[PDB]
Amino acid sequence: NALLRYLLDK
Amino acid sequence: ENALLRYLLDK
Amino acid sequence: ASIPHLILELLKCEPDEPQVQAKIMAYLQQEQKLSTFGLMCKMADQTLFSIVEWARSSIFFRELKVDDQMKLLQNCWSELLILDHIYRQVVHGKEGSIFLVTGQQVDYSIIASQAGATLNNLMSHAQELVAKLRSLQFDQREFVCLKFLVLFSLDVKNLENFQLVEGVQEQVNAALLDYTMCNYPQQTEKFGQLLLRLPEIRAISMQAEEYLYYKHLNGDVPYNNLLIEMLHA
Ligand SMILES: CCCCCC/C=C\CCCCCCCC(=O)O[C@H](COC(=O)CCCCCCCCCCCCCCC)COP(=O)([O-])OC[C@H](O)COP(=O)([O-])OC[C@@H](O)CO
Repeated sequence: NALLRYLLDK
Repeated sequence: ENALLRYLLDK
Repeated sequence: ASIPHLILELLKCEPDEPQVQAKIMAYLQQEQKLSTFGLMCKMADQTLFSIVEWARSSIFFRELKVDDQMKLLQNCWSELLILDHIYRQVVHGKEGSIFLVTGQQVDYSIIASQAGATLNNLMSHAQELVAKLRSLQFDQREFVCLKFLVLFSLDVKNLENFQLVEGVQEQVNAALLDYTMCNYPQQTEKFGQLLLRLPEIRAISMQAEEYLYYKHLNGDVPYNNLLIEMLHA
C-alpha cells in the first residue's frame, strides 16, 4: 500500500 | 536445523 | 587501478545488481493488506536469498560440504546484509536518503519521524559507519575483500575443513594488504581503517538481530522466512 506505491512513483 | 538454508545451498 | 589476481576472481562472483533489484521489486508487487515494516522484512528476506546465491557459486565456498557452508552463513548472514546495505549507501547514497536494494531513494526524513528508539540507535550507528567508509573512498575491490573476510570467519566451530577457511582468510587479507599498498601508497592507514570497520559491522548486525527478534516476538514480522530461520539459531 503506502510505502510500495511511494517507491514505484519515483 | 535449517531446512530452507540447506535447500538453497543444494538446488 | 591494479588489482591482485585473487581480487579479480572475487570480483567475478558479484551478481548483476539490476536483475536482483527488479526481481525483488516484482516479488513485492505480487505480495500486494501489508504493513510498512512487514514489506521491508520481505525485502530483506529476498536480499538474503540473493546473498546465499552469491556465496554458493563463490570460489572457495563452492568447495565446502553443505554443512560447512551452513555453519559459515549462520554466523555471518546479518553482517553480509549490513555490509551489502552500507556499500549501497557509499556508491548510490546521497544527502539524507537511504538507497534501497530495489533501487529507490527513501528520504531519511521519512524514517526519522516514524522510527522508535531501538531502530533510531541502529539507523544512526549505521550512518556513522557509512560516513566513515565514505571518507575512506571505499571501493568495490575493498568491499569484496571485506565480504570474504566476514564469510570465511575464524570464530566458527565444528568445521570439517577449518584448513580451507583459515587459508582464504590468509590469502584475502594478504590480497587486500597488497591492493592498498599499490593503489593507495601514500595512504598507509587505509588497510587498517578497512579492517577496524569489521568489529563495527559485527556489532551493528548483532544489534539488528536483537531488534528483528524483538519485532518478531511483538508479532510484526509476517509468517516466517529465511530471515527468521537464520534468526532461530
Ligand atoms: C541499517 C541497519 C538497521 C536496520 C536493521 C533491520 C533488520 C532486519 C530487517 C528488517 C528491515 C526493517 C526496516 C526498517 C524498519 C521499519 O520498517 O520502520 C518502520 C517505520 O517506518 C519507516 O521507517 C519506513 C521507511 C523504511 C526505511 C528502510 C531503511 C532500512 C533499509 C533496509 C536495511 C537492510 C539491512 C538489514 C540488515 C538486517 C517501523 O519502525 P519501528 O516502529 O519498528 O521502530 C523500532 C522501535 O525502536 C522498536 O521499539 P522500541 O525500541 O521503541 O520499544 C522499546 C522502548 O519502550 C524502549 O526503547
